[PDB]
Amino acid sequence: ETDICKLPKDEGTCRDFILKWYYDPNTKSCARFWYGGCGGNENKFGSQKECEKVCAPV
Repeated sequence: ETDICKLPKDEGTCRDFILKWYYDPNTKSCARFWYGGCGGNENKFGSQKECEKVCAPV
């Protein structure tokens, strides 16, 4: 599906931490990660449900 969903998990930098979700193409599912608030990429969603809608196969 879109190549944003295949970007690596990127915890980024800064210390304004928010728990986000990213799509893991190796499990074909979304997982949690901590984002520091700076320096991330777009494989980054506020909820598992939104990550799954955008990126999951099914």
